[PDB]
Amino acid sequence: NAMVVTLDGEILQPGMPLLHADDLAAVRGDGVFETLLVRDGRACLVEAHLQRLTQSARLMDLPEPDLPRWRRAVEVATQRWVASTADEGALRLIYSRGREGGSAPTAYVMVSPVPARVIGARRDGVSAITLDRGLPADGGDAMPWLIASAKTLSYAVNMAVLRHAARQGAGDVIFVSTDGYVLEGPRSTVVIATDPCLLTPPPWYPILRGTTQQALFEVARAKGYDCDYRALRVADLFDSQGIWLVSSMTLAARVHTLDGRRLPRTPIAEVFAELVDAAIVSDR
Amino acid sequence: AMVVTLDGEILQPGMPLLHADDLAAVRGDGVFETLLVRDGRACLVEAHLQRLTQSARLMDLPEPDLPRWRRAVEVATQRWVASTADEGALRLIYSRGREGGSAPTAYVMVSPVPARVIGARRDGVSAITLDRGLPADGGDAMPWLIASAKTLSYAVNMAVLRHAARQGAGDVIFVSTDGYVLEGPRSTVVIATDPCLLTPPPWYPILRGTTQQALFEVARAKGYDCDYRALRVADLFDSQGIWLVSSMTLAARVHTLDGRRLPRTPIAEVFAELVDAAIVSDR
Ligand SMILES: Cc1ncc(COP(=O)(O)O)c(CN)c1O
Ligand SMILES: Cc1ncc(COP(=O)(O)O)c(CN)c1O
Ligand SMILES: O=C(O)CCC(=O)C(=O)O
Ligand SMILES: O=C(O)CCC(=O)C(=O)O
Repeated sequence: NAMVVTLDGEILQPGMPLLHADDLAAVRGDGVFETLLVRDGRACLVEAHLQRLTQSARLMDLPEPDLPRWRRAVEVATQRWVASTADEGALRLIYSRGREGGSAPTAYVMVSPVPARVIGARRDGVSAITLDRGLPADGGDAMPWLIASAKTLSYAVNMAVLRHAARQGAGDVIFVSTDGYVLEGPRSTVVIATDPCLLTPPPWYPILRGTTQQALFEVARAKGYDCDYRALRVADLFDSQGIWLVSSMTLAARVHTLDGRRLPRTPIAEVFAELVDAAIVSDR
Repeated sequence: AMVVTLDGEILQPGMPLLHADDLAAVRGDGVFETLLVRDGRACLVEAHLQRLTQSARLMDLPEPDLPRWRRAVEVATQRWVASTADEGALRLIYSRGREGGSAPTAYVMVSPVPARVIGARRDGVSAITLDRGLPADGGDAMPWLIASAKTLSYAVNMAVLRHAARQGAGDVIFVSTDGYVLEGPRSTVVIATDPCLLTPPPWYPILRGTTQQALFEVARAKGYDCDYRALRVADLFDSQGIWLVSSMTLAARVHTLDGRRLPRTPIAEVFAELVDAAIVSDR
């Protein structure tokens, strides 16, 4: 089922507990993490995930992550998963503040099966609803204490928002600020397609920076696509050629229905998935 | 630290309890409660198990088995009471369980009361107001944000406290973007206006304070009028006193707010006594 690789590089026995009852990841969600996709024998975009992991650790007053130590744990876990199966894997880096009163932070690497919801979201897409996030667009930089750009282990609200939309037949959520500007998804980055130009909310918004979105901008710009960071509104969502919820594991899930209103399908939608396919391998 | 799971086992300390895929650790996905052990028993057990039931309901968690929770609490309490007469910090950890699994994670943990608690009770704290990022109407207009649930996802709460620590402040008072007083990152805000006690209303995106409510009950019987009002920052500086009330710290008087020192009022002498009798009013 689940596989664990500590920073020393040894693979822990399945079915055995790793974390103590007083680890700050469990009692207070006090830590940062990253999620990587294993595809065709290798984890995708390792450096971009370790770069953001280094930034999330700085925003959380966590010890600076040892990148050579993290690269070995991911490489050991990667080769163990690829040897075990040819299916894609969900590789996650867990970096917590450690036990209460202790000094050493908790850090390990975990590979798990990719959920079945991913193959449906890639192939079929998702129905999404816009939901008030409660944050204004100024929240990321003007209010740094909210650390909205840090990918922390405190994801209880993100999961509850998804369950709220599930009870209403929605497969995902697009967060909208009190100002009326598009922010992000609870687990993905919002990218739209306008005439052909791809847009995404600007990074000074209280949102996470998408590793997949930036790599998508690199491959798309090198192929002739114009990309930019703009203040998107809900109206701009409905007039686009396509909306996608982009992330590291789900890759690209087009929003075919937004707030119950179906959105038309464009020829750019078949190339968009290929654009995200080349993005996660642009490191190779 | 001592751990007593709802299964009934007392774990040998220094041994791991949770697997690497527990949703408490990978997603902060769970609810918890913090209780104070004083004079041989945890304080306001029933009121904390009631809020645990409400936080679990907002989180689509299985309804907690209160008789099993009471056993883990009683077993963990007497193990601490047997070891020392000092106060203890008892916490109920209730998570969704392992990723992909079905059984939820549930255990009770007792630890020493931190040294910051003795100072906050005795001396008080210097606090700063900080924007919470939520509007005051956000609790009712956005129920999906489950701001009334006491979850294990306290990364923002702890980061906010560290930010104020770098500025010489001992705690924080959250203010909404609309400018209304909400709560602390780890406490409930109670102020003193003319002998009247006020606190922000619970339909705000805040937690309902078990200690604050038990305080309102004892205070009303002693002649004080208590009520829930929409407080602004001006009400903080014009008040007779500000306290950050909670289950473990009890009452932490704010002696300095945003750098401005606040005078001491005769109500400051009585307030600590009111919270002491509040947390044992169940007995
Ligand atoms: C809040 C949030 N925003 C955006 C993203 C997308 O980031 P990435 O492309 O690196 O997966 C994620 C990752 N699930 C996320 O949790
Ligand atoms: C966010 C928050 N609000 C309020 C409180 C106070 O609640 P209670 O008096 O029931 O402990 C706490 C306790 N730390 C808290 O963490
Ligand atoms: O599993 C979840 O709900 C979120 C994980 C994620 O980021 C994803 O869907 O790829
Ligand atoms: O989050 C908690 O409840 C623990 C902190 C607390 O209650 C306190 O400091 O009094």
